[PDB]
Amino acid sequence: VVGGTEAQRNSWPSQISLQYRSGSSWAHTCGGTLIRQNWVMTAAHCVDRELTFRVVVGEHNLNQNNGTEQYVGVQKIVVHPYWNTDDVAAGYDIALLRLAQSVTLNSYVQLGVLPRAGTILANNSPCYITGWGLTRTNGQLAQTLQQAYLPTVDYAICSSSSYWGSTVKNSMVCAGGDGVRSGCQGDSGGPLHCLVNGQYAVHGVTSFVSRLGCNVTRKPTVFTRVSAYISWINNVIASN
Ligand SMILES: [Ca+2]
Repeated sequence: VVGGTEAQRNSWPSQISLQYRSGSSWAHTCGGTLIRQNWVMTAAHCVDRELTFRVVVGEHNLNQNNGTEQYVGVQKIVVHPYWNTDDVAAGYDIALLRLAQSVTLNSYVQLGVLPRAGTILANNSPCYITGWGLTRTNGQLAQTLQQAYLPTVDYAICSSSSYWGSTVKNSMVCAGGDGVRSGCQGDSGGPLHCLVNGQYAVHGVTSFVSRLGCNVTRKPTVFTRVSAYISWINNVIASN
């Protein structure tokens, strides 16, 4: 997250860290959202490599023991059947992960609230992006969970010429674009939390930023629109 601030330890309890095994060690690659005690929603492109992955819930500082984390392996990865690696601009950047074990819910580990199917937010709705991704374009990962206020840019404006044009589809949400705050590499897969009727719901799975950089004026961070996938999510979780 570029332009962010450190989140309080108990603010975003559905945020997870998706990590891969690197020799004898583990490294953070993406965020994700806990949606059942044994299912995590993340971006399909995060699990494109054939790596060994684990999920860390209750995580705050990637590099020190917080005393609140649970570490669990990944037993099954289900990516959307329509996901194309060579076209993130085509959409369907979403994947479900069932965990080898159910995690324990407490005030650092909670389920994310998903929107009702089809819900679209008003232009410039209040949302926060969270993650451990790069704190600058071509920078390095944050050690502590960051957050940043990222208001939505609706489909008509975000698919206009001056913003992303044709690169964005209506199965996506745009948020940000002020040139200061944004998602960045390592944030992919994580939540866009938006306040709707006094409740925060996870409306976006972070998908991509501009090839020019993370925080680029009029290139908002693009997210998979979770409310376009509610039937797919429920159908996967009911069958697996
Ligand atoms: Ca830690």
